[PDB]
Formats: sequence, structure tokens, C-alpha cells
Amino acid sequence: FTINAEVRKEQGKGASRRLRAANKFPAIIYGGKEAPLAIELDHDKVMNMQAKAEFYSEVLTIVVDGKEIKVKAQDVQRHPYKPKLQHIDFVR
Amino acid sequence: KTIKITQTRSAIGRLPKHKATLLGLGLRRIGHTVEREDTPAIRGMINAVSFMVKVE
Amino acid sequence: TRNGRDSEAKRLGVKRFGGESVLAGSIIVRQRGTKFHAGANVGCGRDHTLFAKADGKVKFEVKGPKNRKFISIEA
Amino acid sequence: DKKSARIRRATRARRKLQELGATRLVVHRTPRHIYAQVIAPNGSEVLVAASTVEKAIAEQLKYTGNKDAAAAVGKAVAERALEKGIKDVSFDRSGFQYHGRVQALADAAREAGLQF
Amino acid sequence: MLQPKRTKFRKMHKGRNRGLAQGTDVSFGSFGLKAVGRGRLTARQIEAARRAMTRAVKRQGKIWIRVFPDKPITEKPLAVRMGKGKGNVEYWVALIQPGKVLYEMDGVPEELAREAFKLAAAKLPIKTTFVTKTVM
RNA sequence: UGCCUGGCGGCCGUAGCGCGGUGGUCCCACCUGACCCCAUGCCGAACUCAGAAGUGAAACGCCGUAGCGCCGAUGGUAGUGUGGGGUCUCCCCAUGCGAGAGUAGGGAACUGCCAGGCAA
RNA sequence: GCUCAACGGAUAAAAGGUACUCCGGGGAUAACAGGCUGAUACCGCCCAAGAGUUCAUAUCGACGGCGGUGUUUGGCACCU
RNA sequence: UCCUCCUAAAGAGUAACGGAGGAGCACGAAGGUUGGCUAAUCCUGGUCGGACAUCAGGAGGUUAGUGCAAUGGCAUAAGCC
RNA sequence: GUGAAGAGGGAAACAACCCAGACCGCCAGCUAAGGUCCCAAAGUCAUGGUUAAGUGGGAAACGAUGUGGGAAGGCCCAGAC
Ligand SMILES: [Mg+2]
Ligand SMILES: [Mg+2]
Ligand SMILES: [Mg+2]
Ligand SMILES: [Mg+2]
Ligand SMILES: [Mg+2]
Ligand SMILES: [Mg+2]
Ligand SMILES: [Mg+2]
Ligand SMILES: [Mg+2]
Ligand SMILES: [Mg+2]
Ligand SMILES: [Mg+2]
Ligand SMILES: [Mg+2]
Ligand SMILES: [Mg+2]
Ligand SMILES: [Mg+2]
Ligand SMILES: [Mg+2]
Ligand SMILES: [Mg+2]
Ligand SMILES: [Mg+2]
Ligand SMILES: [Mg+2]
Ligand SMILES: [Mg+2]
Ligand SMILES: [Mg+2]
Ligand SMILES: [Mg+2]
Ligand SMILES: [Mg+2]
Ligand SMILES: [Mg+2]
Ligand SMILES: [Mg+2]
Ligand SMILES: [Mg+2]
Ligand SMILES: [Mg+2]
Ligand SMILES: [Mg+2]
Ligand SMILES: [Mg+2]
Ligand SMILES: [Mg+2]
Ligand SMILES: [Mg+2]
Ligand SMILES: [Mg+2]
Ligand SMILES: [Mg+2]
Ligand SMILES: [Mg+2]
Ligand SMILES: [Mg+2]
Ligand SMILES: [Mg+2]
Ligand SMILES: [Mg+2]
Ligand SMILES: [Mg+2]
Ligand SMILES: [Mg+2]
Ligand SMILES: [Mg+2]
Ligand SMILES: [Mg+2]
Ligand SMILES: [Mg+2]
Ligand SMILES: [Mg+2]
Ligand SMILES: [Mg+2]
Ligand SMILES: [Mg+2]
Ligand SMILES: [Mg+2]
Ligand SMILES: [Mg+2]
Ligand SMILES: [Mg+2]
Ligand SMILES: [Mg+2]
Ligand SMILES: [Mg+2]
Ligand SMILES: [Mg+2]
Ligand SMILES: [Mg+2]
Ligand SMILES: [Mg+2]
Ligand SMILES: [Mg+2]
Ligand SMILES: [Mg+2]
Ligand SMILES: [Mg+2]
Ligand SMILES: [Mg+2]
Ligand SMILES: [Mg+2]
Ligand SMILES: [Mg+2]
Ligand SMILES: [Mg+2]
Ligand SMILES: [Mg+2]
Ligand SMILES: [Mg+2]
Ligand SMILES: [Mg+2]
Ligand SMILES: [Mg+2]
Ligand SMILES: [Mg+2]
Ligand SMILES: [Mg+2]
Ligand SMILES: [Mg+2]
Ligand SMILES: [Mg+2]
Ligand SMILES: [Mg+2]
Ligand SMILES: [Mg+2]
Ligand SMILES: [Mg+2]
Ligand SMILES: [Mg+2]
Ligand SMILES: [Mg+2]
Ligand SMILES: [Mg+2]
Ligand SMILES: [Mg+2]
Ligand SMILES: [Mg+2]
Ligand SMILES: [Mg+2]
Ligand SMILES: [Mg+2]
Ligand SMILES: [Mg+2]
Ligand SMILES: [Mg+2]
Ligand SMILES: [Mg+2]
Ligand SMILES: [Mg+2]
Ligand SMILES: [Mg+2]
Ligand SMILES: [Mg+2]
Ligand SMILES: [Mg+2]
Ligand SMILES: [Mg+2]
Ligand SMILES: [Mg+2]
Ligand SMILES: [Mg+2]
Ligand SMILES: [Mg+2]
Ligand SMILES: [Mg+2]
Ligand SMILES: [Mg+2]
Ligand SMILES: [Mg+2]
Ligand SMILES: [Mg+2]
Ligand SMILES: [Mg+2]
Ligand SMILES: [Mg+2]
Ligand SMILES: [Mg+2]
Ligand SMILES: [Mg+2]
Ligand SMILES: [Mg+2]
Ligand SMILES: [Mg+2]
Ligand SMILES: [Mg+2]
Ligand SMILES: [Mg+2]
Ligand SMILES: [Mg+2]
Ligand SMILES: [Mg+2]
Ligand SMILES: [Mg+2]
Ligand SMILES: [Mg+2]
Ligand SMILES: [Mg+2]
Ligand SMILES: [Mg+2]
Ligand SMILES: [Mg+2]
Ligand SMILES: [Mg+2]
Ligand SMILES: [Mg+2]
Ligand SMILES: [Mg+2]
Ligand SMILES: [Mg+2]
Ligand SMILES: [Mg+2]
Ligand SMILES: [Mg+2]
Ligand SMILES: [Mg+2]
Ligand SMILES: [Mg+2]
Ligand SMILES: [Mg+2]
Ligand SMILES: [Mg+2]
Ligand SMILES: [Mg+2]
Repeated sequence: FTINAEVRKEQGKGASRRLRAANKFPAIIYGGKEAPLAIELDHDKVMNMQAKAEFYSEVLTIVVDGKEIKVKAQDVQRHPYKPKLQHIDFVR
Repeated sequence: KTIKITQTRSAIGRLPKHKATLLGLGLRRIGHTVEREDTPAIRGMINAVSFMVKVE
Repeated sequence: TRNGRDSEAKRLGVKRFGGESVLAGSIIVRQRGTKFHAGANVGCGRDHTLFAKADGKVKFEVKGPKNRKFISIEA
Repeated sequence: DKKSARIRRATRARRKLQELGATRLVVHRTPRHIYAQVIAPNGSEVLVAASTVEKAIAEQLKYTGNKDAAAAVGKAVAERALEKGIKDVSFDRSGFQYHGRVQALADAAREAGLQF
Repeated sequence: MLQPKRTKFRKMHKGRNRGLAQGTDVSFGSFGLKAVGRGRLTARQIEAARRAMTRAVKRQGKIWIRVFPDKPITEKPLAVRMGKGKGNVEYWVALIQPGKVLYEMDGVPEELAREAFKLAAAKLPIKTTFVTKTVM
């Protein structure tokens, strides 16, 4: 339950779809007094991660720029019919 | 500082606003290197018809 | 067909929009019921037609307990 | 509740009178005491105000809450109003039926010199 | 055969079946038949696909129908010219966007579920897929 | 300066509901009374007048609490202007705009003039 | 003083027949044939509740679904 | 012929033998204005009296009402007195 | 928007589709759409893969150890298929 994840720079409809069509998908980390952090990450890992029931309950430590952030998956966006994730909301 | 605009497409099957915009830039025919003063407006005019004009 | 009827259209709406300079007596809004209400220097005729009562610029406001749209004029 | 029924009973006068943009003389009546205040056409700031709660007027009278007291306030308000420079005003009865104390106040306000 | 018990208006416009579906997640049951394709399911098709499910799984189990028609389709009779009024309402349809869960099932095995949804999926015009209720 | 009332606004739910309170020296309320003013399509209930034995019950004001309502990012999604494209009932791509719903969270309004009482 | 309601009101005042017909025009508009389309018709296929002494798929195939053809009934009025 | 809604693509306008309804009036009070008022529908108790007539309190708060369709509008009430 | 009222190049031929608006001449050059082995002007161009069906060069439900990529999930030296 540890995943490496890049920081987002471009964000919108154009960037997100370009990203999604590149084996990755956008997510976001937020919570506490700190500012939110938009987080690009790989699809094929997190797709295999969600099969386990612990994923939507236990604490995940997401690795960003060296720093490991402790979070829980609050909300999630499935792709309408294809078995694949669009977006995840990581509450801190 | 001025900017050199060039028309790179025909203004035939275009919208009346795009027919106007080229008349506002002063572009008449394809391959017309017209130079204008760089302002927030002219860049907007270029942005309106970016598909058919090229900037230098 | 059983139906195939309709009335002639009434041309109702905001004739003078917010910020526009209007002369004393100019119709600002033709409408049915008081959707917009009469504010400062604006009247309201038998037809609920809001009209300017003074030469000035039209101002749309959203005030009151029930949060209604009011039309005022300021010189 | 009574108050709320009196507020809405008054509102038509207030909302009509603020539209015209006139200086209103509000008169709040009470079983014990009567109040009166001349309010600017904007509605926020007060120019003149008097009541039977004021000791200056209360010290003189027998009982604070009757026709003879209402006249003493109605005189007092209109006496100040003319010194400030006010003369042409309106009378907002404030959801109180124009008959007794408020009438005695109004008639005293007329007889004092205030023009309405 | 499913149909609205009384409506406001008899005949409705054609419209345009566009966008993605809303009833996407498997809410009630454990399994579900999700619509991959775009289309419109008639009142007959739903009953026919329900009968194919209910008979496969026998008396046991529990089935939901997330889709309902509430859209009347008109049809003009044979040997009739154009115009002279909107046609008469013949059948009722539910418009199905991609992602829409059609049927949901509970109280059966995963092995025997898929086979029951194949038999229904065969009856329907729209291309479908199996979906399981994931916890959040 | 402050703490308590009333009057009239500004602002209209972060401001409203419920629940739990607590306040009477003035202020407010009920309360007292019914020749007089006035009132009831019956009724001093209401409206009205003349009062000061009572209480803070109700109503009102103030403090406390998220059970609701209410406000609400960031990110994504839908939609869509313009030029393209496709397998063209429907989509997609470049670029511009960008929701609604939900989520973290916020959240028992904030003030204006004026009057009165009390600690000064 | 007017359902001048054919409601910008031709007159105060007006219905029919023609296969005995005629003139001016129209493929601006039908009947035949062609065309475009394929609801219908025809012809295939997809799933399998059942029949068949037992046994879905020898032979049928309900409920539904997807195509082809231009052969029927049609629609449209693009040619004449 | 006239009115209302949608079709009508967030100003106006916009067709079809497209989709649904109305009008050819009513009123010296149903106008004026002044001064008041607040509804539906339930709950429980009460003579005849019962689901429902009239009464009392409590609940909800505009589901009401608007001389007539439909629309927009109204507690400052355009509502009912 | 185009034709109507617009020729010219392309889409085999093809008023409305893509490119583009003919004042006249020249046996000049650069480009648009679209193209470049031969009919017929120009790449038998360069590199990396896919395709074996003549797909390209008409079509659906559904059917299939076709064939490429991937990302995972079931077992070994106690020797699984
Ligand atoms: Mg942004
Ligand atoms: Mg885009
Ligand atoms: Mg926090
Ligand atoms: Mg040039
Ligand atoms: Mg030039
Ligand atoms: Mg209309
Ligand atoms: Mg119309
Ligand atoms: Mg000017
Ligand atoms: Mg008038
Ligand atoms: Mg029913
Ligand atoms: Mg639409
Ligand atoms: Mg929807
Ligand atoms: Mg929903
Ligand atoms: Mg007919
Ligand atoms: Mg309450
Ligand atoms: Mg309260
Ligand atoms: Mg005490
Ligand atoms: Mg009393
Ligand atoms: Mg005492
Ligand atoms: Mg006392
Ligand atoms: Mg109390
Ligand atoms: Mg409070
Ligand atoms: Mg909190
Ligand atoms: Mg706010
Ligand atoms: Mg909200
Ligand atoms: Mg808001
Ligand atoms: Mg926002
Ligand atoms: Mg921000
Ligand atoms: Mg956003
Ligand atoms: Mg678009
Ligand atoms: Mg486009
Ligand atoms: Mg292109
Ligand atoms: Mg915004
Ligand atoms: Mg928002
Ligand atoms: Mg929200
Ligand atoms: Mg919701
Ligand atoms: Mg929440
Ligand atoms: Mg915070
Ligand atoms: Mg919290
Ligand atoms: Mg609160
Ligand atoms: Mg509270
Ligand atoms: Mg507070
Ligand atoms: Mg707090
Ligand atoms: Mg606030
Ligand atoms: Mg406060
Ligand atoms: Mg006449
Ligand atoms: Mg006529
Ligand atoms: Mg006639
Ligand atoms: Mg006519
Ligand atoms: Mg006409
Ligand atoms: Mg005529
Ligand atoms: Mg003949
Ligand atoms: Mg003849
Ligand atoms: Mg003859
Ligand atoms: Mg002839
Ligand atoms: Mg014609
Ligand atoms: Mg024939
Ligand atoms: Mg024919
Ligand atoms: Mg053909
Ligand atoms: Mg054909
Ligand atoms: Mg066919
Ligand atoms: Mg077959
Ligand atoms: Mg078969
Ligand atoms: Mg067979
Ligand atoms: Mg075939
Ligand atoms: Mg033929
Ligand atoms: Mg023809
Ligand atoms: Mg035609
Ligand atoms: Mg010909
Ligand atoms: Mg007409
Ligand atoms: Mg609408
Ligand atoms: Mg419209
Ligand atoms: Mg419109
Ligand atoms: Mg529009
Ligand atoms: Mg016009
Ligand atoms: Mg038209
Ligand atoms: Mg029409
Ligand atoms: Mg009629
Ligand atoms: Mg009379
Ligand atoms: Mg009356
Ligand atoms: Mg009247
Ligand atoms: Mg009187
Ligand atoms: Mg009144
Ligand atoms: Mg109503
Ligand atoms: Mg209504
Ligand atoms: Mg009446
Ligand atoms: Mg012509
Ligand atoms: Mg041409
Ligand atoms: Mg040509
Ligand atoms: Mg050619
Ligand atoms: Mg061709
Ligand atoms: Mg052609
Ligand atoms: Mg050609
Ligand atoms: Mg092109
Ligand atoms: Mg040109
Ligand atoms: Mg030209
Ligand atoms: Mg030219
Ligand atoms: Mg030449
Ligand atoms: Mg050159
Ligand atoms: Mg060259
Ligand atoms: Mg090309
Ligand atoms: Mg080629
Ligand atoms: Mg050749
Ligand atoms: Mg050639
Ligand atoms: Mg060659
Ligand atoms: Mg060679
Ligand atoms: Mg080579
Ligand atoms: Mg190769
Ligand atoms: Mg192919
Ligand atoms: Mg083929
Ligand atoms: Mg297949
Ligand atoms: Mg297979
Ligand atoms: Mg292979
Ligand atoms: Mg393979
Ligand atoms: Mg491989
Ligand atoms: Mg790879
Ligand atoms: Mg591998």
C-alpha cells in the first residue's frame, strides 16, 4: 500500500484526457490546515490495488517528491462502462 | 513593438465574424504580410482567427 | 388534427438592459407578473410594465427579504 | 404573536413612504410610555427623537401612557423639529390605529407648528 | 408489460438519446447488467429479458429492474400519408445511455449469475456487460 | 468606555428551525380593570381608553449546543465557442470557457443611527 | 345598427352537373413505369422456456434480438 | 379571428393538416379608497351529528385563493373582510 | 456556408462536399486541398511496427486456441500441466 505519484502542472479537460490516454489518471490529496495537492499517478497499479477490500478503509502512504503523505481514499470516479478509474479523492 | 501577421487560408467558407475580423486586421488576400501594433485587442483578433493567420 | 391553434406573440422582455441610459418614460421591462419590481425612479403600470420615471441609467438589483429582483434608476 | 402581525400591518405605509423619499415621523406606542422620532428619508439615521421614557418629559407628567402625555411628547418632538430646520414631514402611525394617543400626538405635533 | 399508470401527456417528442448514463453504480443487489452500448429498450424486451433471468435462477434469488419505459413511441399505420397529425402511441421505451445499470441481482452464486445475465443479454438490442457491487 | 432594553434601518438562511437555558431596578410583556375615546358581523379575545396589586409562566431578548436547514473550495466529470477528424442516430482531437451534483471543511450572522437604565 | 366568425371585411343579394365538352397552362400536382427509402412483405441468422417414451439444438422452435433483398403493401413527388 | 403553454436552440421573433387547453364575456360592487384580517388538510374532545355542516384547542404553513383556460404574479397582500 | 448568380484543382465521372474567388497576356517561380510504381505531373523516399484476409477496395447481432502488443493472476527441483 505505497504508490509513487507525480505533481500535476497542467489541469483541466485537455490535460486530464491527454493524461488518461497515457496509462495514468489524475487524483487529488487534501485535508487539514494545508493546501490541496493535485497528483498525477499510474493507472495499472491503482487498478490492481482497488481489488483488495483494505484499499477503501486502511491508510495509504502516497510518495510525492520524496515525501510520503498518509491518506484514505474518500471518493472515487469510475469510468461509466469500461473497467477503469477516472479520478480519486484522497482525504488526509 | 509591432507584430507581423500573415493570412495563410482563404476567407470563403467562413463565418461573418471571421470575415469581419480579417477586415479589422486589414488582411485582404492569402499571403498578405500585414504588421500591426501589439495590444491586448489585436492579439484577441489574432486569437479569433488563429486557424487562418500566422504570427512572426 | 384535433388542435393546431396558437396566439400571436407578445414581445415581452427586458427592453433596456442594465447600465443603459434611458429617457424619462422609457419602458424598461414588458412582462406579465412582477418578476422584476419597481425600485427608485421606476414605475409599474396596469400591465405590470416597468418604466423609467427619470432620465438616468438602469440598475438591476437583487434585494429584499424574499430576494426579489428590483429595477432602479440612478442619475 | 401580536408584534409580527403589527409589523406587516404597518409595512405597506413604510414601503410606500420610503419610495416617495419623505421624512417620516415614527410613533411607537406602548401600554406604559409613548415614543416618537423623525427619521431621515434614507431611513437609517435619526434627526429628532423624543418619548415619555425621557426624564426631561417624564418628570413633568402625572402618568407616562395617556392622551395628556402623548400631547406632551407630540409637542416636544415638533418643538425640536423646527429648531433643527425640519417642517415638511410625513406621519407613520406604524400599525397603530389612528384614534387615541397617536391622534393626540399627531394633533399636538400639528398644533406645535410641524407642517403635515 | 411495463407501462406508466397514467401520465400528464399522451404523446412525447422524439428527442435525442445523448450523453452518459446516471444509474451507473450497482446499488441494491450484488451483481448487475450494465449497458455498454447506446440505445432504447422497449417494454416487451425488458419483460422478455426478465423472464429469461428469473427462469434461469429459478425461485431463489432477488432481481431488480433499474430501467423503466415512461417514454411513449408513436407509430403511423400502414398505407398512410405524411402529416394529418402525430401518430398513435404503440409501445413504450426506456432510453439507455452507456453506463446504465439495467438489471441487478442478489442471493445467487457468481458462477450461476453470469449465465443468467447472458440469457437476458441475448434478448436485448444493446451490448451489455457484467458488473459487481464494489464497496465505495 | 463598556454592559443591558426599546425605535428605526443596512444585509436577506454562515443570518433560519429545534433543543437546553438563564433576565425583570428601568425597558417589554402579559396583567390589572371597562362611565369616558373607541371596539365586536357574538365576545373589552381583538382594537381602544383609565391604571399599577402581581409575575417573567406564555411571548420576547440574551448565552450554549450541529439534530436539521444553510454556505462550500481544490481536483475530476458533464456540457459547450472556434478550426479539424472519425468507425457519423453518436463521438473524438487542438485551443478557449467550464458546470450541477457530491467532498474536505465552514456554520448558532455581521453591523448603522438614536433613546433609556446601570459599572464608570 | 353586422357570428361582414372564409373574422384586413370582393356584391345589399348566389347552389349544383358535364362521360357531350372546350381553351389556356403544369411534370409547380396525381393515376402507369423509373428513382430515393425499406415501416410492411420476403428471405436468412442470434439466445433456448418447452415438445420429442428419457434427451433444448433429428425436426419444430415461444418470449425477444440482428441482418439481407428490392419480390409485396406503402411513403416521398426527383424524370416524363 | 382572438388568448395561454411547449415546439422556440437562456433577449425579441420563428413554421407544419406539430403537441395540450381556453375566449366571442362577467360585475353599480366583483370599481374606488380607507381600516382590518389569513389560508388548505388533518389531529383530539364535544348534543342530535355520522367521514364531512357548526364549536374549541393543537398541527401545517400557501398544498389555498384569485368571476372563467393556461401562463407569469401577489402576505406591503393583487387574497378574503 | 455553398449553389442559385462562380469558373479553376481534388473527391473516377459528380450545381450544393474539400481546396480556392477568373481584369488581360507570358513556353517563369512558391504553395492549398489532394497527391507522388504504370494509365498521368511528382518518393518503387527514410525509419519502427501491424496485416496474410487481396483486408485495404460496402454491413449487424453473435460466433472462433487467427494474430500482435501489454497489465495482472494460478505451480515446480518436495519434479505441476
Ligand atoms: Mg480553474
Ligand atoms: Mg475539448
Ligand atoms: Mg481538517
Ligand atoms: Mg506577402
Ligand atoms: Mg502584401
Ligand atoms: Mg406565446
Ligand atoms: Mg408562434
Ligand atoms: Mg450615445
Ligand atoms: Mg397606472
Ligand atoms: Mg404503476
Ligand atoms: Mg435538446
Ligand atoms: Mg439526467
Ligand atoms: Mg443521482
Ligand atoms: Mg385526420
Ligand atoms: Mg413552529
Ligand atoms: Mg422563534
Ligand atoms: Mg428577581
Ligand atoms: Mg387586557
Ligand atoms: Mg414589583
Ligand atoms: Mg413590576
Ligand atoms: Mg419564559
Ligand atoms: Mg438568538
Ligand atoms: Mg464541525
Ligand atoms: Mg452566502
Ligand atoms: Mg448547496
Ligand atoms: Mg445562495
Ligand atoms: Mg467554482
Ligand atoms: Mg483556489
Ligand atoms: Mg472545478
Ligand atoms: Mg461542441
Ligand atoms: Mg466543430
Ligand atoms: Mg485537416
Ligand atoms: Mg465559475
Ligand atoms: Mg460549485
Ligand atoms: Mg454543492
Ligand atoms: Mg443529492
Ligand atoms: Mg456531509
Ligand atoms: Mg479550514
Ligand atoms: Mg469536523
Ligand atoms: Mg444557526
Ligand atoms: Mg440556535
Ligand atoms: Mg448569538
Ligand atoms: Mg463555534
Ligand atoms: Mg455572514
Ligand atoms: Mg446577535
Ligand atoms: Mg357592430
Ligand atoms: Mg375572405
Ligand atoms: Mg363566409
Ligand atoms: Mg383573411
Ligand atoms: Mg390577422
Ligand atoms: Mg376578401
Ligand atoms: Mg373524359
Ligand atoms: Mg371532359
Ligand atoms: Mg364546347
Ligand atoms: Mg387542353
Ligand atoms: Mg407548388
Ligand atoms: Mg401501382
Ligand atoms: Mg411511382
Ligand atoms: Mg439504390
Ligand atoms: Mg433503394
Ligand atoms: Mg431493411
Ligand atoms: Mg435461425
Ligand atoms: Mg438460432
Ligand atoms: Mg435453428
Ligand atoms: Mg445477411
Ligand atoms: Mg424495382
Ligand atoms: Mg416532380
Ligand atoms: Mg418539395
Ligand atoms: Mg432526365
Ligand atoms: Mg393570423
Ligand atoms: Mg421550457
Ligand atoms: Mg422560447
Ligand atoms: Mg425566446
Ligand atoms: Mg436564442
Ligand atoms: Mg416583427
Ligand atoms: Mg418561417
Ligand atoms: Mg405554428
Ligand atoms: Mg374552440
Ligand atoms: Mg351605490
Ligand atoms: Mg366589497
Ligand atoms: Mg373594491
Ligand atoms: Mg375613519
Ligand atoms: Mg387594504
Ligand atoms: Mg395554488
Ligand atoms: Mg398559477
Ligand atoms: Mg367582498
Ligand atoms: Mg433562377
Ligand atoms: Mg464550382
Ligand atoms: Mg469546378
Ligand atoms: Mg477531374
Ligand atoms: Mg466518388
Ligand atoms: Mg453527386
Ligand atoms: Mg470535375
Ligand atoms: Mg481541409
Ligand atoms: Mg477573396
Ligand atoms: Mg470575393
Ligand atoms: Mg482576388
Ligand atoms: Mg491571364
Ligand atoms: Mg520562393
Ligand atoms: Mg515546389
Ligand atoms: Mg493529403
Ligand atoms: Mg492513396
Ligand atoms: Mg487515366
Ligand atoms: Mg487525370
Ligand atoms: Mg510519373
Ligand atoms: Mg527499384
Ligand atoms: Mg525502399
Ligand atoms: Mg514489418
Ligand atoms: Mg478495414
Ligand atoms: Mg465487405
Ligand atoms: Mg466477437
Ligand atoms: Mg472465443
Ligand atoms: Mg497471439
Ligand atoms: Mg492475444
Ligand atoms: Mg506476447
Ligand atoms: Mg507497455
Ligand atoms: Mg508480462
